[PDB]
Amino acid sequence: FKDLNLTDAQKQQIREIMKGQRDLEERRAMHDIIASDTFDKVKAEAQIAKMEEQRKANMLALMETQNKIYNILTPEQKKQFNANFEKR
Amino acid sequence: SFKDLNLTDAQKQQIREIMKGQRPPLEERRAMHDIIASDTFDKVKAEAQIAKMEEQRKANMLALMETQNKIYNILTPEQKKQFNANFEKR
Ligand SMILES: [Cl-]
Ligand SMILES: [Cl-]
Ligand SMILES: [Zn+2]
Ligand SMILES: [Zn+2]
Ligand SMILES: [Zn+2]
Ligand SMILES: [Zn+2]
Ligand SMILES: [Zn+2]
Ligand SMILES: [Zn+2]
Ligand SMILES: [Zn+2]
Ligand SMILES: [Zn+2]
Ligand SMILES: [Zn+2]
Ligand SMILES: [Zn+2]
Ligand SMILES: [Zn+2]
Repeated sequence: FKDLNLTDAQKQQIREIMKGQRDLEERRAMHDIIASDTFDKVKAEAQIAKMEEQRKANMLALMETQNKIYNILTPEQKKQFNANFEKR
Repeated sequence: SFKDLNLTDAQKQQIREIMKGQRPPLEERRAMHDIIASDTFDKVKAEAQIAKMEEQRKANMLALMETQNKIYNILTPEQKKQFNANFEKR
């Protein structure tokens, strides 16, 4: 989703980008927490803390990728990127 | 799937109860927007931003997990089996 009228050079600069940072026993542990007879808060706090590490890595990847995408855009395309960002 | 499990009247009430007993952060998004729309990627400020709502995320996730555990446990074994099998597929 990118209604920015992007140039051929741009699309392929973008592929280059979504390849460095285009580069699950988590959901198993949460499954075990939900499906247990009893709710173990301390065990759930530790799962949340471990999820924080992957969220960190994922958010850093997303944001770095998006920052590089932004900084190949024209002033006009940047304004449009920013407006689009306010709505999704 | 996920939410269509042939809940009985009683289960419908019991879920109603649970969900009162455990009930969009724009300021967070604004700060993501400042990091993305800058002429450089500032990792140290990005890490600060990401970490900022840790405690609120903890409370919300703990509430969510306790709520889901409580609803799992009012299910019959056939419904638990359905829910678990769907869970593996997500
Ligand atoms: Cl799982
Ligand atoms: Cl924003
Ligand atoms: Zn599972
Ligand atoms: Zn324990
Ligand atoms: Zn990098
Ligand atoms: Zn009825
Ligand atoms: Zn506010
Ligand atoms: Zn914004
Ligand atoms: Zn700002
Ligand atoms: Zn500068
Ligand atoms: Zn912390
Ligand atoms: Zn804490
Ligand atoms: Zn409680």
